[PDB]
Amino acid sequence: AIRDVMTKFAEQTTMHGVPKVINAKSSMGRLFWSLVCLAAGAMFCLQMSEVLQRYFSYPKKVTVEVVPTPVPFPSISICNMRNLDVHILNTLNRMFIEDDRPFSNINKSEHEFIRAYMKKVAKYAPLFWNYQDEYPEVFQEIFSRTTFSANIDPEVIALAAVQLEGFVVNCHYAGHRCNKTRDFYRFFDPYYFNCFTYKAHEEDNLSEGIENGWSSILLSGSGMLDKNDEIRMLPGLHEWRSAVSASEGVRVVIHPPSTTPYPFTEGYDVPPGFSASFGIHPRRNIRIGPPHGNCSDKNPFGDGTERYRLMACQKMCMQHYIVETCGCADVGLPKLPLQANISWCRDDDNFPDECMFTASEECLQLLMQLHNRIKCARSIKSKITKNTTAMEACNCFPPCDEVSYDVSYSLSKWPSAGYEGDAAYFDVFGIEKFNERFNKTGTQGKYELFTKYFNVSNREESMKDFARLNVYIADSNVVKTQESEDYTRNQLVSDIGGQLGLWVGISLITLAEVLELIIDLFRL
Amino acid sequence: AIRDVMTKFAEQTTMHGVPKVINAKSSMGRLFWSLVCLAAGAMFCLQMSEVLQRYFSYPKKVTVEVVPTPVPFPSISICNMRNLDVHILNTLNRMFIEDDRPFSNINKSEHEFIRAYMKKVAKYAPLFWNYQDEYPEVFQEIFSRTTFSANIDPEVIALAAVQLEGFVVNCHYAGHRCNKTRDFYRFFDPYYFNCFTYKAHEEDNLSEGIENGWSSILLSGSGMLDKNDEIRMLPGLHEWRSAVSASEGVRVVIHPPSTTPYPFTEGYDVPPGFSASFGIHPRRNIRIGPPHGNCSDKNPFGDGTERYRLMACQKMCMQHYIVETCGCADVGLPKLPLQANISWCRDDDNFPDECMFTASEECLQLLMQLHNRIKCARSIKSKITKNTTAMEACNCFPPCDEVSYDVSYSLSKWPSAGYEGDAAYFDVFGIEKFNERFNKTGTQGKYELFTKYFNVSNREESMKDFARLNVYIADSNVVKTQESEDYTRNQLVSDIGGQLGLWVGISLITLAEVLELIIDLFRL
Amino acid sequence: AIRDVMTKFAEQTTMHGVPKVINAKSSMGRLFWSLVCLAAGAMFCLQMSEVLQRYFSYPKKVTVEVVPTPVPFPSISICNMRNLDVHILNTLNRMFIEDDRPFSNINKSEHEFIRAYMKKVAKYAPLFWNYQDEYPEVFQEIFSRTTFSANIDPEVIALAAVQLEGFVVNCHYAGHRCNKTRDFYRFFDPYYFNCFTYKAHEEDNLSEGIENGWSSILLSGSGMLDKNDEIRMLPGLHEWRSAVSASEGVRVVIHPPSTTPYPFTEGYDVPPGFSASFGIHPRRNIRIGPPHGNCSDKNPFGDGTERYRLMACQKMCMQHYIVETCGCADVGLPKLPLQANISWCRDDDNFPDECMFTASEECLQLLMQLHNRIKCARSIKSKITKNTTAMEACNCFPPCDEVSYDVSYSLSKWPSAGYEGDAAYFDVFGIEKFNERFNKTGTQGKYELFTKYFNVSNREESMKDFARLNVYIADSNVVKTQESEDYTRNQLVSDIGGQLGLWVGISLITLAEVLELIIDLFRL
Ligand SMILES: *[C@@H]1O[C@H](CO)[C@@H](O[C@@H]2O[C@H](CO)[C@@H](O)[C@H](O)[C@H]2NC(C)=O)[C@H](O)[C@H]1NC(C)=O
Ligand SMILES: *[C@@H]1O[C@H](CO)[C@@H](O[C@@H]2O[C@H](CO)[C@@H](O)[C@H](O)[C@H]2NC(C)=O)[C@H](O)[C@H]1NC(C)=O
Ligand SMILES: *[C@@H]1O[C@H](CO)[C@@H](O[C@@H]2O[C@H](CO)[C@@H](O)[C@H](O)[C@H]2NC(C)=O)[C@H](O)[C@H]1NC(C)=O
Ligand SMILES: *[C@@H]1O[C@H](CO)[C@@H](O[C@@H]2O[C@H](CO)[C@@H](O)[C@H](O)[C@H]2NC(C)=O)[C@H](O)[C@H]1NC(C)=O
Ligand SMILES: *[C@@H]1O[C@H](CO)[C@@H](O[C@@H]2O[C@H](CO)[C@@H](O)[C@H](O)[C@H]2NC(C)=O)[C@H](O)[C@H]1NC(C)=O
Ligand SMILES: *[C@@H]1O[C@H](CO)[C@@H](O[C@@H]2O[C@H](CO)[C@@H](O)[C@H](O)[C@H]2NC(C)=O)[C@H](O)[C@H]1NC(C)=O
Ligand SMILES: *[C@@H]1O[C@H](CO)[C@@H](O)[C@H](O)[C@H]1NC(C)=O
Ligand SMILES: *[C@@H]1O[C@H](CO)[C@@H](O)[C@H](O)[C@H]1NC(C)=O
Ligand SMILES: *[C@@H]1O[C@H](CO)[C@@H](O)[C@H](O)[C@H]1NC(C)=O
Ligand SMILES: *[C@@H]1O[C@H](CO)[C@@H](O)[C@H](O)[C@H]1NC(C)=O
Ligand SMILES: *[C@@H]1O[C@H](CO)[C@@H](O)[C@H](O)[C@H]1NC(C)=O
Ligand SMILES: *[C@@H]1O[C@H](CO)[C@@H](O)[C@H](O)[C@H]1NC(C)=O
Ligand SMILES: *[C@@H]1O[C@H](CO)[C@@H](O)[C@H](O)[C@H]1NC(C)=O
Ligand SMILES: *[C@@H]1O[C@H](CO)[C@@H](O)[C@H](O)[C@H]1NC(C)=O
Ligand SMILES: *[C@@H]1O[C@H](CO)[C@@H](O)[C@H](O)[C@H]1NC(C)=O
Repeated sequence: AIRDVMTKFAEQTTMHGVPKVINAKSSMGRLFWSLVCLAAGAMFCLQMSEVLQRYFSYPKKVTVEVVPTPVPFPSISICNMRNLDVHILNTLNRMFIEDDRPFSNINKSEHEFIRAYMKKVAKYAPLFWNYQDEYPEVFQEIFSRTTFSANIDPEVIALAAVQLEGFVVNCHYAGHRCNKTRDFYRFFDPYYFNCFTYKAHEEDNLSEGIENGWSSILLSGSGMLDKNDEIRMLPGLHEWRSAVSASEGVRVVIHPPSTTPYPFTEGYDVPPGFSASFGIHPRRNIRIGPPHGNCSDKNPFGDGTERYRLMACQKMCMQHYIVETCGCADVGLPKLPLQANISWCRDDDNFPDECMFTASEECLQLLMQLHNRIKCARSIKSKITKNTTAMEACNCFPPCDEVSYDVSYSLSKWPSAGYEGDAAYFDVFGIEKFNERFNKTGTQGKYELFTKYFNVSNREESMKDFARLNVYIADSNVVKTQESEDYTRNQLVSDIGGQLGLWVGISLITLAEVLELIIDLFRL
Repeated sequence: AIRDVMTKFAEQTTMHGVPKVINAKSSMGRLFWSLVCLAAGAMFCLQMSEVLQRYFSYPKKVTVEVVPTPVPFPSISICNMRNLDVHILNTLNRMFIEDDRPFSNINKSEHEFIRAYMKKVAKYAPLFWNYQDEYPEVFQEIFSRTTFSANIDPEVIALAAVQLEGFVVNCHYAGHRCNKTRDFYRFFDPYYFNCFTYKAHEEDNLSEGIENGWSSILLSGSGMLDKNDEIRMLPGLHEWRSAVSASEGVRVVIHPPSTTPYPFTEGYDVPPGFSASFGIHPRRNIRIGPPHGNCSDKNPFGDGTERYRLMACQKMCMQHYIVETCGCADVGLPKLPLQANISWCRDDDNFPDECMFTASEECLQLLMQLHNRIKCARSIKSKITKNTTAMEACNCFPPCDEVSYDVSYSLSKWPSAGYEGDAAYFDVFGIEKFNERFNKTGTQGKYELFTKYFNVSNREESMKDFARLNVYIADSNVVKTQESEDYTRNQLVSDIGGQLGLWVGISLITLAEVLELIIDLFRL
Repeated sequence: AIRDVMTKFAEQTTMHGVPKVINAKSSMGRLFWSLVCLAAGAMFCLQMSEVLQRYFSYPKKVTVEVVPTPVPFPSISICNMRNLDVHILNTLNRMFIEDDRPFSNINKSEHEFIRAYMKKVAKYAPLFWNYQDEYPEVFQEIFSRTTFSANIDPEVIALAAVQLEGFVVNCHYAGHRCNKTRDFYRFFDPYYFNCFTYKAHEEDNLSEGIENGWSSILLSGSGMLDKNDEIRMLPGLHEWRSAVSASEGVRVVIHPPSTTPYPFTEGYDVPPGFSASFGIHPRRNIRIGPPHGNCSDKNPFGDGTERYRLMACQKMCMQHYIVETCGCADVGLPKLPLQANISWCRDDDNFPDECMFTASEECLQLLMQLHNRIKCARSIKSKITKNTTAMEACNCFPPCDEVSYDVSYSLSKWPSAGYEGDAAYFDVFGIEKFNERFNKTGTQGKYELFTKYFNVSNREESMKDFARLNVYIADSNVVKTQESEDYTRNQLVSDIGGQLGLWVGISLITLAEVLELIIDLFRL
C-alpha cells in the first residue's frame, strides 16, 4: 500500500513540492520537479550553514553614547619622588661626610632606619671593595633601593620615609577641608617607600569645575637638602641605573576609589613649583559573558576586598609564575593574598654579620645565590611575557563593569612672581602654619631647617619646592561603551524562518505532515 | 450550516493547520493536530513578545569611522591669570604701602576702578576690624574677587583689567597676520576679568601643520610687578582661599567657533616662558531623536545666537534653579538671556556709605543678609546636583550634531639661552615694537616700566614673562561617531514575516481567508 | 483552452491568492480578492524598495573592544630644536662678531658647511642691502632656514648638524643597552636638519612598566652657547618669522616602527631640564574594502618600502600637484620616490657668483623668479586644500590595518636639587664619560667647551641643558576598532524570504508553478 499512502499524503499534505514529484505529469515532469526540489534543498543547506556559522561565532554589538549616569569621584594616589625624609637624608649625608667607613657608623645614630641601613652597608661593603671588578653585575643589583626595601622592616622604613604631615600642606575637596586622618591611606611602594591614597568619603552625582574638585598643596622639592662641593653617594639609596633615578616632583595616579595604584605603570608626573590641572573625563565600559566574550567580576588571585582591574590580575599571575618556579616573590610585583609568608627574591636570607670583618668566599657565595635568584625572577618575567599560553592559563579577563578616567594634563607655575604669589606663602605659613607642625619633641631638627629655609626674604626661591594639584571633573556626563550580543537566538529563529519560507517552503505545522507520514509508513 | 461552511472553508482555505483539525482522521488525530496547532501558536506568541520588546526598546546603532569631511577651525579663548593691569596693581601696592587706611585713599587716584575699589574696601573694613573673630565666615566671602566683580560696574573693570594691546604681542593665523581688531572678541569673567576670544574669519577645509595653524605671543608674567620686603595683600583681589589663587600663566580654552567658553570647567594652563603646542584632533558626533535617544538642536534657556552645548544648558538650568529659590543669580554661572535684570547674589544691595565711619549693627545685618544669600545659592547648587529629577526637568540633552576637539598638550621653553633666543626679543621689541604701543597720553606709566624692565642687558631673565601658543590641526581627517536606529520598522516587519512563516504558517493573503470565513458566518 | 489551463492551474497550484481570483464566488468576490492581491503586491514592492535601498547603501558595523593581541613597540624619532652643532654656531657667531662683511669670510673657516653658508650669504647680501625696502617680501623668503637647506648639499649639512654621539648621551630599552649604531637611523628634515629615529630590534608581546620601556638622556640645551652683549643674527639660520623659531628642547614623534615621521604635523615637545614620561596606550583599526568603505594597503605614490599611512599619501598628493603645476618640488613635503631628480622650488638655480660684487638687475630678476616659484607653490598648496576634487583624485584612503598610539604626557625636572641629583652627573660624566667622546682630532673644540661648561662646581646650573625621555607601554591590552559589513547577502536573502512569506505568500518552489504555467500557455 506504499503507492496508496504516498498518493493520499500528496493529495492531503501542504508540502509545496512533493505533490508535483508524486503526481507527476510525465517522466520529464518528474525529473524536472525532482531537480527543482534538489536545488531548493541545496541552496537551503548552503545558506543555513552560513547562518549557523554566523550564530555560533557569537558576535558582539558595541554601542558608544553619552549618558548622565554618574560615576564615583576618582581616588588620587600621590608618591613623592624623594623617598626619604629630609632630616634622615641630611643626617646620612653628614655621617658619610664625617667618616666614609660604614662600620664606624653602626650605632652613631638614634634612628632605627639609619642603624639598619648602616648595618646592611657595612655587611655588603667589604665584598664590594674586594670583588667589584670581578663581579660588577652582582653588586649592581645588591646596592639597589628595591633590595634595601626588601631587607629592612617596612614598619622601620615607614617612620623614616616621607610622612603625611610633612607632605600634604593643605587639602580641599569641594568647599570643605579634607579630613586628613580619615581620607588618606598610607601604602608601601618598593621604590617610593611611603605613598598616600586619597579616598573621598561617600552612588552620588558628579560636580563639575575646578573649585568643586580636589585641590592640594604638596612639598616635593629638594632645595632644602645640603649642597655638597663634591659628588658623594648613599649606597643603594641613590640608584643612577634606574629609569626614574634623580627625578624631582610628585607621581600622581588617578584610579577608581577602591583599587591598588601602580605608579610605575600608570600615573602622571608633576614638577615642583607648578600647578597641575587634571581635567577628568569619566568613562564606563560594560562587558558580557563567556559565550560572546571574556570578562570577570573578581580577581582570581585576589581576596575579594578590592575593585577588580585587569592589570592587578596580570601582575599577580606574573607573581604566581615567579613564585612557582624560582621559589620566591619579586618585590616589583604585588604579594599574593592567598600565598602569604613568602620571602622576597632580593632577601639576603639572614646574611651573617661576620661578613663585616672578612670578605670570605662564603659571603660571596651567599651574594651569588642572591644574584642567581634575581636572575631567575627576571628570566621568568621575560619568558612568561612571550609565553602567551601562560597568560591565558591565568584566566585574566577585563572587568565586566569598569570605570576609567581620561586626564587632561596641564601645568602653570603656582607661586606668581611679585606680590601676586604672596597668597601661597600666607596660606602655607600664616594660616596653615606649616612650620609649627614640626615643633615637636622628635622633629626639632626638621623644624629648624624649615624655619631657616622658608624665611620671608627668600620667599621667591624657597617656595619653588612646593607644588599644587587640582583634580576636577571636566565633563559630568559619562561616555558609556556597552557590549551586547549582536545575534540572539530570536534573530536566529527569524532568519531560519525566512530561509525556510523562501527556499524549501515548509513550516512546522507542515513538518508534522511528514511525521504522520512516517507513522503511517510504520503502521502500514 | 455551521458544519457545511467549516468543511467548505477547510477544503478551500490555504491555512496549513485548520484542515487537519476539521477533517480529522479520528479522535486521537483531532487531539494531536489540536495540540500541534496550540504549540505552534504558543511558541509564535512567545517569540513575538520578545521581538516586540526588542523593537519598542528602540535600540541604537553607533558607527565610528574616519572621514575627510572638514570641521571649522576651533575658536581659542585666552585668559590671563593676572586679572588686573600691571600699572593698576603697582599703584594699589604703592598706595597701601604709603597709607594702610582705606578711608584716606578714596580720592587719591585718577583711575575710576581704584576709587571704586577703595570705596568698597573702606565700606567693608570697619566691620572687618570689629567682627572678624565673631563671624570669620561672613568676611571670608565678602572679601573675595567674585564679590568685588559683582559690586563694580563691568565697564569700569574693563578699562583697568588686562587690555588686548598689552596682552597679545603678536598673532599669526596661517601665513597672514591676524586682524587683531576683527578676530578678537572681549568677554567678561568674574575671576579672570577681561578675557579674549579668537574667531577665525570664514564650510572650509582644514589644513595640517604648525605653520598653518594659529601662533601667538602673549605677555603673562608677573616679574614686572614690584617686590615687597614684607607680605602685604590687596583685600578681595588676592584670594588665598581659591583653588586657582596665585597661579601665573595663561588659561587657554579650545572650543567651537560660536560657543561660550568656560575656563573654570574646561581649558588648559600654559606657564610663562614656555611654548605650548596644542595638537588638535577634531571629532564629530551625530545623534538622533526622542524615540531612540535624547538630543536637542537649541538651548532651551538660550536666545538662539550661539552654537548649542550641553554644558551651557546645564549651567543655565542651575542658574534657573538658583534664581527661582534664592531670588538672585549666582555670579559663577551665566546670566539667563530670557530673564535679564536680575541682581547677583553677592551684590551688597546699595550698602550705605555711612558704614565707613561706624561699625553699627545695621551694617552687620546687611552683611549678614548678603552671607545668607550666598549660602542659599551654595545650598541650592549642592541640592540640585543630587536632585536628579531637577536635572531631568530642565530637558538638557547633548547636541544632535556636535563638533569636539582633542588636544595634544606639550611644552618647551620659548626663549632659548644665548643668541638662539635673540629672535624672540627682536620680533617683540624690534619689529612689533611692543614698548611703543604704550607711548600714549594715558599709558605713560606702563611705557616707562616696560622700557626699564625689558632692556637689552636683562634679555635672558626679562623675556621669561612672555609665552607662545601654537594651536594647529594635527589630523585633518575627522573621527565621526554617528548614532542610528538599530531596529527599523522594515526589519521588524521582516522578522514578523519570518516568524509567521516558521511557526504558524499563515500569511496576509491567508488572513483574508478567515475574514471571508467570518463574513460567511455572519451571513449564514 | 485558456479557461481550462487557468482552471487546472488554479486547482493544482500552491499560489495562495490566484485560486480565489480565478475560482471567484461572484463579481464582488473577484473584485475583492483582486484588490487584496493588489494591496499585498503593492506593500510587498514598497517594503522591498526600502530593503534594497538599505542593502545597496552597504552599511558598516563597527565594534570596539579590548584584546590581548600585541602590537610592535612604537618607533621613536627625536629632533633637537637646535639644528646645528654647538661648535659651528659658536664659530659663526665669532666670525660675525669679528667682521660683519660676509665676503671677507668665504675662506676663513676649515668647515665646508661654514664656507658654503658664507658663500650663499655673500651672494644674497648685496641685493638685500640695496633692495630691502623696495621688495621686503622677496628677501623674507630667501633668508630662510628651509631655503638654505635646499641650496646646500645634505651630505655637507649632515656633518655640521647635530651628531648622534653628541645628542644621545645614554639609551636603554628594557634592561639592556641600546645598540646605538644598529637601532638609530639618521634622516634629514628641512628645518631640524639632522634627526634620528629609534627602531627596536625584532610579532612579539608588549611589556608594561617604565623600567621595561625606552629610557634615554639627551643634550638639548643652549646654555653652552656664547652670550652676546648685543643682538646679532645669523642670516637665514635664525628665523624670527617661523612658528617654532627660538624654541629650546626636543621634538619627539611616536609612530609605528616602519613609518616616516612628520615632526611639524605630529609629535610632542620636551623642554630641557625635565624628565618626560610618554605613557603609550596602543590602538589598532581594521577597515574593509571598496563596496562598504575606503581603505588601501599601500601608498599609491610610494615605492612599497614603508608601512602605509594616510598622512604620507596626502602629503605626496600635495607634492604631486605642486610638481605638476609649478614644475618644482616643495621642500616642506616629501620627495616623490617615482619622480626623482626634481629640483626644489627654493633652489636658486645656479645663482651666479658675480652677484657678490654688483647688485645688478639680472641678479634681482633671478631672485624674483625664485620668489615667484615659492608663491606658485604656496598658492597651489592653498588651492588644492579647498579643491576637494583633487584630494579625491589622488585616491588616498586610510590603511586597512592601522596601528596607532595614544600618549599620556607628563613632566618632572630630572636633575634633583642637592645630592639627590648627583646620580645624573655621575651617570653622564663618570660612567658614560660624555666628555671623553669628543676627545678626538676633529672635535677638540667641542671637548674643551664641554669640559669647561660641565665642571663639578657648576653642576646645578649646567645639568639643566640635558633632558630625559621615558617611553613606556602603560596598557599592554590593545583597544581594537574593527569595521565589518552590517548587512550581508545572507541577511538580505533572509529579509526577502520573510517579506515574501508575509505579504505575497509565494516561495521559489511556487515561482516554478508560474514557470510551468507560462510553458503551458506557450505550448497551448
Ligand atoms: C575626621 O573623621 C574622624 C573619623 O570619623 C572623626 O573622628 C571621629 O568623630 C566622631 C564624632 O564626629 C567621634 O564619635 C569618633 O570617636 C571620632 N573618632 C573616630 C575614630 O571615629 C574626626 O572628627 C573627623 N575630623 C573632622 C575635622 O571632621
Ligand atoms: C576567551 O578567552 C579564551 C582563553 O582560553 C579564548 O580561547 C582561546 O582562543 C585562542 C585564540 O584567540 C586560542 O589560541 C586558544 O587555544 C583558546 N583557548 C583554549 C583553552 O583553547 C576565547 O577565544 C576567548 N573568547 C572570546 C569570545 O574571545
Ligand atoms: C580688519 O578688518 C576690518 C573690518 O573688516 C577692516 O576695516 C574695514 O576695512 C574696509 C576695507 O577693507 C572698510 O571699508 C571698512 O570701513 C573698515 N572698517 C570696518 C569697521 O569694516 C580692516 O581694514 C582690517 N585690517 C586689516 C589689517 O586688514
Ligand atoms: C530621554 O530622557 C528622558 C528624561 O525624562 C528619559 O526618561 C527618564 O528615564 C529615567 C530612567 O533612565 C526615568 O527614571 C525617568 O522617570 C524618565 N523620565 C520621565 C519623565 O518619566 C528617557 O529614558 C531618555 N531616553 C532615552 C532613549 O534614553
Ligand atoms: C650592534 O649590532 C651590530 C650589527 O649587528 C653588531 O656588529 C656586528 O656583530 C656581529 C657579531 O655579533 C659581527 O659578525 C658583525 O660583523 C658586526 N657588524 C655588522 C655590521 O653586523 C654589534 O656587535 C652590536 N653591538 C653590540 C654592543 O652588541
Ligand atoms: C570612497 O571614496 C570615493 C571617492 O571617489 C567616494 O565617492 C565619492 O563620494 C562623494 C560623496 O561623499 C562624491 O561627491 C564623489 O563624486 C564620489 N566620487 C566619484 C568619483 O563619484 C565613495 O563614496 C567612498 N565610499 C564610501 C563607502 O564612503
Ligand atoms: C609556554 O607555555 C606552555 C604552557 O604554559 C608551556 O607548556 C611551555 O613550555 C611554554 N614554553 C616556553 C618556551 O616557556
Ligand atoms: C615651639 O615650642 C616651644 C615649646 O613648646 C615654644 O616655646 C615655642 O614658642 C614654639 N615655637 C613656635 C614657632 O610655635
Ligand atoms: C633668609 O635666609 C637666607 C638664606 O640664605 C639668608 O641669606 C637671609 O639673610 C635670611 N633673611 C632673614 C631676614 O633672616
Ligand atoms: C528632588 O526634585 C523633585 C522635583 O524637582 C522635588 O519635588 C523634590 O522635592 C526634590 N528633592 C529634594 C530633596 O530636594
Ligand atoms: C614717545 O612719544 C613722544 C611724543 O610723541 C616722542 O617724543 C618719543 O620719541 C616717543 N618714544 C618712542 C620710543 O617712540
Ligand atoms: C637693564 O636693567 C637692569 C635692571 O636691574 C639694570 O641693572 C641694567 O643696568 C640695565 N641695563 C642697561 C644697559 O641700562
Ligand atoms: C577643482 O578640482 C577639479 C578637478 O581636480 C578641477 O577641474 C577644478 O578646476 C578645480 N577648481 C579650482 C577652483 O581649482
Ligand atoms: C684626550 O686625549 C689625549 C691624547 O690622546 C690624552 O693625552 C688625554 O689624556 C685625553 N683626555 C681625556 C680626558 O681622556
Ligand atoms: C666651573 O666653571 C665656572 C664657570 O663660570 C667657574 O666659575 C668655576 O670656577 C669652575 N669651577 C672649577 C672648580 O673650575
